[PDB]
Amino acid sequence: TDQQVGAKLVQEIREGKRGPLYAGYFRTWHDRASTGIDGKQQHPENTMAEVPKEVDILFVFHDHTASDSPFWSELKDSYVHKLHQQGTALVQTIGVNELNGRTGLSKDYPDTPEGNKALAAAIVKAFVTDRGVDGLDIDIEHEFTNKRTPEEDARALNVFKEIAQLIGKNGSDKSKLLIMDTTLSVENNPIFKGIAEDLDYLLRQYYGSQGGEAEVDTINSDWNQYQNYIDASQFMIGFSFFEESASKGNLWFDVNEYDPNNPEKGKDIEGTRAKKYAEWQPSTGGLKAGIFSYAIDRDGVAHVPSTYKNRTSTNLQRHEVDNISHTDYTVSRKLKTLMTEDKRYDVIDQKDIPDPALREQIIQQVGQYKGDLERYNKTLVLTGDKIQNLKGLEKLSKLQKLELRQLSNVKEITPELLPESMKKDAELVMVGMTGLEKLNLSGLNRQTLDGIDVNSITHLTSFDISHNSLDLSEKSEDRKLLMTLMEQVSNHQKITVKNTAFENQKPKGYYPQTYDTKEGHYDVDNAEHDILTDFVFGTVTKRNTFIGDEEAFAIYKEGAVDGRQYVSKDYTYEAFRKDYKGYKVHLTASNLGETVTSKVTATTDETYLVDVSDGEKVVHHMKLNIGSGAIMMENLAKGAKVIGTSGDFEQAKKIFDGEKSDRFFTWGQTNWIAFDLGEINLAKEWRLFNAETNTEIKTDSSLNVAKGRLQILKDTTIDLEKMDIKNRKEYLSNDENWTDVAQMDDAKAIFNSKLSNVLSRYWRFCVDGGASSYYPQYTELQILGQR
Ligand SMILES: CC(=O)N[C@@H]1[C@@H](O)[C@H](O[C@@H]2O[C@H](CO[C@H]3O[C@H](CO[C@H]4O[C@H](CO)[C@@H](O)[C@H](O)[C@@H]4O)[C@@H](O)[C@H](O[C@H]4O[C@H](CO)[C@@H](O)[C@H](O)[C@@H]4O)[C@@H]3O)[C@@H](O)[C@H](O[C@H]3O[C@H](CO)[C@@H](O)[C@H](O)[C@@H]3O[C@H]3O[C@H](CO)[C@@H](O)[C@H](O)[C@@H]3O[C@H]3O[C@H](CO)[C@@H](O)[C@H](O)[C@@H]3O)[C@@H]2O)[C@@H](CO)O[C@H]1O
Ligand SMILES: [Ca+2]
Repeated sequence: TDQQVGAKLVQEIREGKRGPLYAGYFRTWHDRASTGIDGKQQHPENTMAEVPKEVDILFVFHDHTASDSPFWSELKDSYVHKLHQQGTALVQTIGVNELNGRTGLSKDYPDTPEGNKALAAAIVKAFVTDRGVDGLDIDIEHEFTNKRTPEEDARALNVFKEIAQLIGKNGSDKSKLLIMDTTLSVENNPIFKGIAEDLDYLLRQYYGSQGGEAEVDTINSDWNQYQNYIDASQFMIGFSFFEESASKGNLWFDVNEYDPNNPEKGKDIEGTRAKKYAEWQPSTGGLKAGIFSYAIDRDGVAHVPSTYKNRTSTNLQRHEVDNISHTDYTVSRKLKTLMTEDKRYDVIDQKDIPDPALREQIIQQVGQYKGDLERYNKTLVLTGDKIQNLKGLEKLSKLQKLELRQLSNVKEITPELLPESMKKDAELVMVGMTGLEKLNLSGLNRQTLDGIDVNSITHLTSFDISHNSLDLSEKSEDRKLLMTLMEQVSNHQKITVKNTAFENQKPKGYYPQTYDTKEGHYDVDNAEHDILTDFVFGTVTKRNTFIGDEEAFAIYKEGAVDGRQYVSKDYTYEAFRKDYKGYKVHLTASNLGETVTSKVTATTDETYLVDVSDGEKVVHHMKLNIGSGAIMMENLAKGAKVIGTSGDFEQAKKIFDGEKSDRFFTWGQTNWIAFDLGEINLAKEWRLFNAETNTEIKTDSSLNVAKGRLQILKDTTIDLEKMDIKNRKEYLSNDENWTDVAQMDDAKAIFNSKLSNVLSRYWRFCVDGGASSYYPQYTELQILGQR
């Protein structure tokens, strides 16, 4: 049956039996059965029926072919049958706009769960079932003119997931392929992230150069992200043949340019980007699935010369290669046979992995091809007692986790049997290694012995963990695990330095995760002190063994097990210690005033709150006292409510929030705000954050308040509510009804000064002049004191 054949073809592609794949997009209006809206033939020269068996998958790419064209029935009743006979599957391509509301059936269904569920089935029926093909391919590119909304992308994802429940590896009809083709990187492809688990293949268009000297920069950096959603065996990259009359912006030069001296040049793949894509392989994950071409009906036509690359719709520079001609798919055939002859697609065999049990588990988890070995960078779990030898494991050079589970018949582990990534902190788990006799991990920079079930290694007769990065200190858990392995060797043999080697360790240094001093003290000694030196200092090992300074490190280096000193002799404190390079110390005085310095001079009784930062996060918080200390003041003005102002009531309110992300100013050089602290307490200092402290708009100091006065209601006897609004405002504007408690006469970025222990429920601050002719601004006002 014609459905059964396609079903078996699709299953063999999805199971990976074709080796590397070659696919091509066939433009429907270049099939000789295609007819336009006027019912006339567009191009008699080519037909999908002549596409050769070297094309594993042929995509139907639609334009200009009219809905009533004979092409559709010719495709369904004729092309599909003949292409199936040779092993070629057919896939229909549609654009994302068919799914997001913008075109086709998408315009006839609501953006609702049941509407999108119904849209997906109508799409599958119209574009897959009714057309007679073997799968669906959704084309998702950047829309330059009219960007797609998040709701448009969210819907296409929902429809795509519903399609994935109808067809594909996770759909009820598994005889159809489900594919995406895209121009979008992971960070710009939210639909890909959501659908990637349901996709058979991802076809990444890479027409034209992709950056760097080998022209594949974007492919490598894209693959570094793509690999987290799909397998390398699902990744196809694409080049374009030369399309007739292509203009600036659609001129890729992926094939060889016209040669008036050689009409066959377009059929020569030497030197072409197409050949490079055939040969390119990802550097992690595995080998790719293959390559594809856009416009396979133009296979073999030489590219228009580089001199034409500036022609446009309105600036035509027609060339002989713009003519339509019959193709015999020579370039497609060459590219496919190049790939299938690539020996990196030879299957892993007895000579890579001698042990057949080891070989089987590797193949099941890393892939079937020799080229997968050195690329696979995930996790390998080896289990069972059938594995006797680990030779060849060293070939998974980028494995990031190796897990040896109950390998009762493995007698030997050596660096030469281990992936190179073991020298770079790859994870190493081994459990139930009851047959292991030699455990050699020397020279691997292992930072701990964690994951090694030393209790089960009941047969150990020698080990060498020397030249690692271990902490074998008294308290270190790796010293304890070492002793178990020395006990295991003892049960079989007299211990010698050689059969229990553990010397020349170089443990790496780390920042302590916390610091002990939560409340420091200095005497009033009139001297400078460094808060980093005294309170936030030192280095730890991976096992959290603290080393405060250089002589603590000199003490550490003499550490020994059974008289053997394990720290390498040439290992220096400066190689181990953390420099505190980016560290900044943030100080809040009892003032509430803030500074950034690690140095304090203990001249008078004071209290700081200390936040130490590493450049990105706070690593430690503590209190520092100098002499008797000093009680932290509160901003008594915080949240005070505004009672009157010559400016805007609502902008006046913002000088009492907590932030400097606002400004208060008026249409002039002077203004005032009167405010009510609500309560009554003792004010000892005041602080004004000037215009240049604005955090929401970079503000120059010419807008600073330069003169001003902070004042108190100088009555205390009156009721504000007794006045009504107009006179209230007028009273509060009258200079006679306030007395100065502080004067300001410098346009400092932050102005702070003391008050003779003022206490007044009611306040008013007056700007009297500015740094310049500009209207003076300030952002925040503080009144600082007790209770
Ligand atoms: C996998 C891949 O590479 N994908 C793309 C690919 O698009 C691009 O190749 C180009 O594709 C163009 C087709 O895309 C446009 O049209 C489709 C079809 O939509 C119609 O049909 C649907 C079917 O149901 C309808 O539902 C739909 O509503 C339309 O009526 C659109 O789907 C498509 O969508 C766009 O927007 C979405 C938004 O999300 C986006 O995802 C898409 O990527 C796309 O941007 C587009 O609107 C195709 O037209 C291009 O070929 C033309 O230029 C070549 C040279 O550059 C030339 O060789 C070729 O023959 C075409 O030239 C004809 O068409 C021009 C535009 O109509 C005319 O100006 C020309 O004069 C010429 O027409 C003449 O000749 C033909 C016969 O040859 C004749 O029939 C005409 O009457 C006339 O005489 C190009 O192949 C690919 C390569 O760059 O990369 C990826 O972007
Ligand atoms: Ca403010």
